[PDB]
Amino acid sequence: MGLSDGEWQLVLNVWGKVEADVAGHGQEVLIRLFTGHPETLEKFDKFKHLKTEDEMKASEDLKKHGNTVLTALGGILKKKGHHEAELKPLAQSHATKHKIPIKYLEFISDAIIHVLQSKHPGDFGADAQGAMNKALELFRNDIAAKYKELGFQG
Ligand code: HEM
Repeated sequence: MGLSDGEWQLVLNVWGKVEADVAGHGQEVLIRLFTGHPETLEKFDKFKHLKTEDEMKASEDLKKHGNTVLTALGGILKKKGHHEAELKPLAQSHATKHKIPIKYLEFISDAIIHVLQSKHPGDFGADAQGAMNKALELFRNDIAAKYKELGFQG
């Protein structure tokens, strides 16, 4: 499940593109998640009512939350397989009040690979897509281990 140094280099390289506009990337990721998987939308009190891509873009809160999501994920990814320190608070909040199924983690991960493909193809070739998919599977897997401790499944 671990990533090779090469795979980590592929991940960090593309994250460099996200670094320039974390909020804007986060916005596009959530929009991709919400449009492809509308049931995910139901887990956000604030966004449950945004029916359209224009409405989602018009939401300042959605963009700000997008920033929040990718800022955290950025933290995890730059730690490269020594990341459980930032995972605990993430697992804790996605498995208690919220209750976010692992499969929704998969979906946002797909949304992430999709946005990076579209926006940064020259920095996201096959191996890099492979490596990011791995980094993100590792992340879900680790969170899912913490979900059990937190007593979450359903
Ligand atoms: C890479 C995946 C994700 C990351 C890094 C992430 C990160 C975060 C962070 C940092 C917060 C705010 C503080 C906290 O609660 O820990 C948060 C809150 C939240 N997360 Fe996530 N999240 C991810 C995936 C998801 C998904 C897929 C969903 C639901 C479909 C979700 C649902 C929520 C909700 C509903 C909140 C509170 C929203 C609010 O009050 O605005 N998260 N998440």
